[PDB]
Amino acid sequence: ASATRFIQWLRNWASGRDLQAKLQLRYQEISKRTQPPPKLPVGPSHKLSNNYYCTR
Amino acid sequence: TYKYVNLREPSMDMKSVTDRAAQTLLWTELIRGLGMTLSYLFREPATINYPFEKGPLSPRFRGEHALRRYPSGEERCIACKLCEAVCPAQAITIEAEPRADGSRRTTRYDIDMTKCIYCGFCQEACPVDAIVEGPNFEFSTETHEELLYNKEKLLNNGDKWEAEIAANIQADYLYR
Amino acid sequence: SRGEYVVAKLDDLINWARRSSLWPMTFGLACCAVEMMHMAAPRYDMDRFGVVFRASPRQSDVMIVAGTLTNKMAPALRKVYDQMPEPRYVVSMGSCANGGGYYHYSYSVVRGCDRIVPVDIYVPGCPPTAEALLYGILQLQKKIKREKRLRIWYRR
Amino acid sequence: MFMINILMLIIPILLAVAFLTLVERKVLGYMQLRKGPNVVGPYGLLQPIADAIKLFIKEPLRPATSSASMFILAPIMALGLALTMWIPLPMPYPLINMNLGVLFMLAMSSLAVYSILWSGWASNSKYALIGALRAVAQTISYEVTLAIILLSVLLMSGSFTLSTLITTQEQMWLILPAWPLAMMWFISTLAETNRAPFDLTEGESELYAAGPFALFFMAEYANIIMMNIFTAILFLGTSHNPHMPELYTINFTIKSLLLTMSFLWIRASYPRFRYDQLMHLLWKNFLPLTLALCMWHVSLPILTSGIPPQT
Amino acid sequence: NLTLNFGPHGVLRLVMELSGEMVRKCDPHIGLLHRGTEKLIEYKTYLQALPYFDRLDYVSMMCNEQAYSLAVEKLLNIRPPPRAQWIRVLFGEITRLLNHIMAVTTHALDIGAMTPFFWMFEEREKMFEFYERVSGARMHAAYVRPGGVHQDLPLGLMDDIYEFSKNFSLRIDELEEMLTNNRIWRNRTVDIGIVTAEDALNYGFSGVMLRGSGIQWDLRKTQPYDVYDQVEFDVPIGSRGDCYDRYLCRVEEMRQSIRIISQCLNKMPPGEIKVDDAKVSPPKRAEMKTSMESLIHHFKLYTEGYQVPPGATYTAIEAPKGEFGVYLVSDGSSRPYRCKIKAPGFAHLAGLDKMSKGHMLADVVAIIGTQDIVFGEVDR
Amino acid sequence: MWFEVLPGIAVMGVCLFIPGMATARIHRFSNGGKEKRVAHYPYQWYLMERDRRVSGVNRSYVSKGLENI
Amino acid sequence: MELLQVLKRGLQQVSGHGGLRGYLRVLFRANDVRVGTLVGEDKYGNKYYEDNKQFFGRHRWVIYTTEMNGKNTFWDVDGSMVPPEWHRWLHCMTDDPPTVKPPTARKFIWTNHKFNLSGTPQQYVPYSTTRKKIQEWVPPSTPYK
Ligand SMILES: CCCCCCCCCCCCCCCCCC(=O)OC[C@H](COP(=O)(O)OCCN)OC(=O)CCCCCCCCCCCCCCCCC
Ligand SMILES: CCCCCCCCCCCCO[C@@H]1O[C@H](CO)[C@@H](O[C@H]2O[C@H](CO)[C@@H](O)[C@H](O)[C@H]2O)[C@H](O)[C@H]1O
Ligand SMILES: N=C(N)NC(=N)NCCc1ccc(I)c(Cl)c1
Ligand code: SF4
Ligand code: SF4
Ligand code: SF4
Repeated sequence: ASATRFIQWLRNWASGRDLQAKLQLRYQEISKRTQPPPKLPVGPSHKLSNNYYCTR
Repeated sequence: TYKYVNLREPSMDMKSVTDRAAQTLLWTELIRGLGMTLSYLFREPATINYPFEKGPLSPRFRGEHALRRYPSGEERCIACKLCEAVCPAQAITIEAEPRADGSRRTTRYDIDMTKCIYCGFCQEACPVDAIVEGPNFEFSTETHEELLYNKEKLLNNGDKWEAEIAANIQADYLYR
Repeated sequence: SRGEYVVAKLDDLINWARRSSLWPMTFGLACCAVEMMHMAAPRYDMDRFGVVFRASPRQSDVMIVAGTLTNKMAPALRKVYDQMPEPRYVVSMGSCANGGGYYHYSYSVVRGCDRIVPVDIYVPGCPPTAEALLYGILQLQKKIKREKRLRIWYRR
Repeated sequence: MFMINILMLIIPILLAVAFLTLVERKVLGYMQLRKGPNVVGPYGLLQPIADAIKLFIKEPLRPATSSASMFILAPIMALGLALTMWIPLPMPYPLINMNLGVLFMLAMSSLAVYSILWSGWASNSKYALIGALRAVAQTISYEVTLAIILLSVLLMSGSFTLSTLITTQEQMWLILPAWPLAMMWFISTLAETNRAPFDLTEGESELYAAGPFALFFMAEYANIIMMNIFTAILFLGTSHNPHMPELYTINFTIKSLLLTMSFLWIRASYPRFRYDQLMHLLWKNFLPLTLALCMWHVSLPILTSGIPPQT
Repeated sequence: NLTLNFGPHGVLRLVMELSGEMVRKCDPHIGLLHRGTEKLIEYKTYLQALPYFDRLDYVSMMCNEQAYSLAVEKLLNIRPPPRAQWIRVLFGEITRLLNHIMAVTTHALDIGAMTPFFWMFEEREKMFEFYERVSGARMHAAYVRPGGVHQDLPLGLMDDIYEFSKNFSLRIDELEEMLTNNRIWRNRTVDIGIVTAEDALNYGFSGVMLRGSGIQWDLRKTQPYDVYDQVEFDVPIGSRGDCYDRYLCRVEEMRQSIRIISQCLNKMPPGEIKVDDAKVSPPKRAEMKTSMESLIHHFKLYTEGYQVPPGATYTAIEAPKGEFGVYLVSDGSSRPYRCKIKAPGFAHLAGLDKMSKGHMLADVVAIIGTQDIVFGEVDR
Repeated sequence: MWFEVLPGIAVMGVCLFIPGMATARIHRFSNGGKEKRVAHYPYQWYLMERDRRVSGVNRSYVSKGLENI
Repeated sequence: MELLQVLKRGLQQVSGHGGLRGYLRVLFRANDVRVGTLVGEDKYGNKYYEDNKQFFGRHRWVIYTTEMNGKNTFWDVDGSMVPPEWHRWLHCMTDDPPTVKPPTARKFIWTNHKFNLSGTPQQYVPYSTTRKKIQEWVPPSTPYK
């Protein structure tokens, strides 16, 4: 991302692609390394009735 | 559904034949390959400056083992041997007896770090979060013997790394 | 005296050259070789440390044993070790090479490559991360920095 | 005063070879999205020194050779001849001003194949001998086109003197009238110096040590630089101002540096030829064209009335 | 006829008979990485044996886990929940990218084209991060298990996979610029190692070793698993049966893998990620620490393991290297009685002598590469 | 960044610059401040030998002009 | 031209490291003259920097202390010198440094971090932690045969 305008033009021309749109180095688009806590769902067998194991 | 990767007829008109002759004689496709390596020379490299910079890891990372305590300082391990039973490599060896105060505790807790496959099954099996794989991965040694951990080594690892281990557990335990 | 001082500086010079130009022969036996490749890959670029990507066994200073050493393979590994010109160092990488790892109880597996060759550095893990291996190579450099070959030579 | 001049050629040649190892590694690194040496000295500037010292204090493991004299002879011949190739080069003034300088370089370079052959004999192993013979066959094969291409160019220069190439290109680089020959000349130097995609000695043995290994390497990289200095003179002639010879030396050095970097560029860009395929590139492609262009370059000065002077 | 005791993943010993440049005989000597995996598995519970599969084709770790998990699930008569199935397809296709990058760039590196290895191995490093974020390990995740997967995706992972996928086809394009039209690359691969459709079938080939020769076969289409019948993609097919066509098939399969990944990101459903059956899958830690039933089942699942009803299954998947299967025999206990691992590279390498007929020594490197051989799975 | 390759190139370039620069200045030092005489042919050698005798100090690069007429 | 703007940025790294001596010190110790924001410093002397405009992986770094636990680390730096509280931040296992999110204090946690001690007198030596299992009969100390 720090390339000068000339150097960006030079490498875009040499490769033939708009490299700057799809840089292979990651910057701020990556997700935060601290995330809010999850709250995961429970499965279909989490019931208090009509749930006898011999039926599943 | 399928597609053909290499099923095409070259055009046999004069313009197309002369295009391929120019490619043969003027090396155009080879020059185009030179263009791509030239553009990489002027890209910023992906190298990081280790050991001053480090590769990114996550709280789930499976590294060096440690034995943990409760906030009071009591050991969490109660010698249930679930970890020893599950260990795919038979890397764990445990002996236990009643402690002088009647507590169920280990007298031996060994991990052969050269048998261990760093699979994390022990920390899944543990019912009290006593044995964990910590975040440390920089513990190479000069001798084989240094990698045969006894309980004192593993307790020292816990006291050494507990600050980071607790925070990592705090970040992932809701996924467990 | 100056004679001791000259020896101390020469040891520093030869140690600096040898740890600054560590050419590895990598025995890519199994999965641990993949993490060795990621250490040569752009993110870690071991070449930037003076560690060329792949040297020939006769131009090598360090053997990296990167994977399981089976019984069938053990003679070949020892033959390559014996052909290495000195000084030569061995890095054992991964549980398999360290002590047999997951296959420690197998009928066909050598229980640690240190039964076949002397080992300077043991890198733990299954596999060790590329960064962990790089830590081990840097640890080997520090070991070479501590050598005092010339100091011991002149006290003989 | 002349011995000073000899040393001021030999020592910079060896230093330039040392730091070409650094430059090759760093240029290859950045084309591979990495850095290359940057720890041993600032920007890796001490890396060549560490490598040189390491190699020379390394154990010189030489297996009991079938010929002690030929084991020693091969590196001496290789390095001795490599340095000799530099003494007629006009930069802009040659150390030795030879009337037949171009012919001297052709004759000396043809002797460099003996170091390959002798090192094969001394190895005391039929496998290495067979590898040597394959390398010799590649080298002599591409000597055919280099000589004929060189002859074709000299038909526009008029003499075998290397400094006359400077005069011939006062108005225009010879690469313009002779870019077809420059193309095949350039590829021939790659194959001549066993450079990728013609590095089949390294590839085939994949599929020497310490100082003696270092000496063969030094001779190889001296030849690589010299070949590219020759190419610049042959096709990219720099103008010489007799009152400011250092302007010639600056411009001519830049062209040689760039040509040498293009050797590293090419090594980073392509896969390797099979042995039979680089043999067909010579005998079935370059040689037919070189022969036809040799016929053309004999006729052209005669038919255009552009025959150069002898003196 | 000259004989060489070794010529040119692991370590191979090739005994070759030459006549000038031409290879007359090619006799691979394997077992240099035979570690008795199949025997060790007999001493493990089904869970304990799962990590052995990471270390077979140790470039395709999660695909190997999937094959074993499917086999155990079939014998157990249970099924993983839909979200686990989508995660398993998502990481199977990420794993295909990991394998195909290694397969193509080390194939190129072996014949001198060294640079694409570096470009694409920075993409491998980024996918190693996806592995590490779900499992805590970069390679041997042990993440796909019988009954589902070990843990749910951490928050934010799917966004980063999208960011990686959005840019990846350009990386393939740069790889193709170096190789696809390069005359040197074509000289090394075109009309090399031609295999006919009939010979490929009878020699036990699978995967790209079949499709390169025109056979229209892909287990994801014909015998689909977890949710492959719910995603759209094309099977690349060769026409010449040679190394160059197989190279093109692998490159196109990378593009189709991205196409599948794009669909998995969009159609990822909510729910649990392992079978809601605690006699097979361990309960959540919070339940294990509050409910008596959960603690008993946790204790038993991590000591004895679950019993598997007696029976035998041959289960196979379309792994990145071809058909990967296990013939798994249960005796009713919690440890497998027998586990034969069918590794596609075993049959492929057995066909090296056939494919190397009439070729030169340097072509053997190209043919070994086109087969994509990892001796972790060949030798087991 | 790519420009960190330049220091190695600069050292290489200076190393290749010295040979040509040294020869040029050594020739001027040893030939009275002029270019070293080129004698590829007998005629040129003959004139150079004649210059050596005409110089009076046995130096072909010491020139005598109208002052000797 | 931007060439001038690039050269100016090069010169500001010299003043950003406190003149030429400081610029050269980091060049030879760390092979990197980048200037970042000081996140904090640990009790051992390591300093932690960030620059979020760098690409992920190069956006955090540590300049190691020159002395730790009585060892000269001017040239001999090690990855194991990073204490656990900063280890989490440096490896991007978290977004917030210990200066904003301090770790939880415990009586038993090491107050003094130790780096890798292999190869030194402080190295770990394994041994069996269990007591003798069988007691031998001790014959009487007096004679009676
Ligand atoms: C008016 C009257 C005028 C009369 C004269 C007119 C003449 C002009 C028209 C003729 C043009 C002649 C071109 C001369 C160059 C040589 C051409 C050539 O040989 O190319 C063919 C060769 C092999 O071709 P291939 O694809 O294998 O198939 C042929 C076999 N069936 O393919 C190759 O050689 C490929 C090269 C392999 C090496 C690759 C590495 C080099 C790539 C980078 C090179 C950069 C360019 C070099 C510039 C050097 C500058 C000093
Ligand atoms: C370029 C100029 C550099 C000038 C530097 C001058 C330094 C002079 C001191 C040389 C020190 C060499 O150090 C020594 O090198 C030889 C290389 O064969 C090594 O090897 C030697 O010792 C080992 C046993 O130790 C032997 O098995 C081996 O056959 C022998 O060659 C030594 O292990 C190493 O201690
Ligand atoms: N091919 C590369 N450029 N790297 C590499 N392996 N270089 C070889 C290193 C070397 C050899 C001889 C000498 I003298 C010096 Cl100073 C350095
Ligand atoms: S990580 Fe796996 S192999 Fe290592 S001790 Fe724990 S259960 Fe055993
Ligand atoms: S570490 Fe945990 S699982 Fe292992 S014996 Fe102790 S309490 Fe049981
Ligand atoms: S130690 Fe682990 S990663 Fe390394 S070869 Fe053995 S099983 Fe594979």
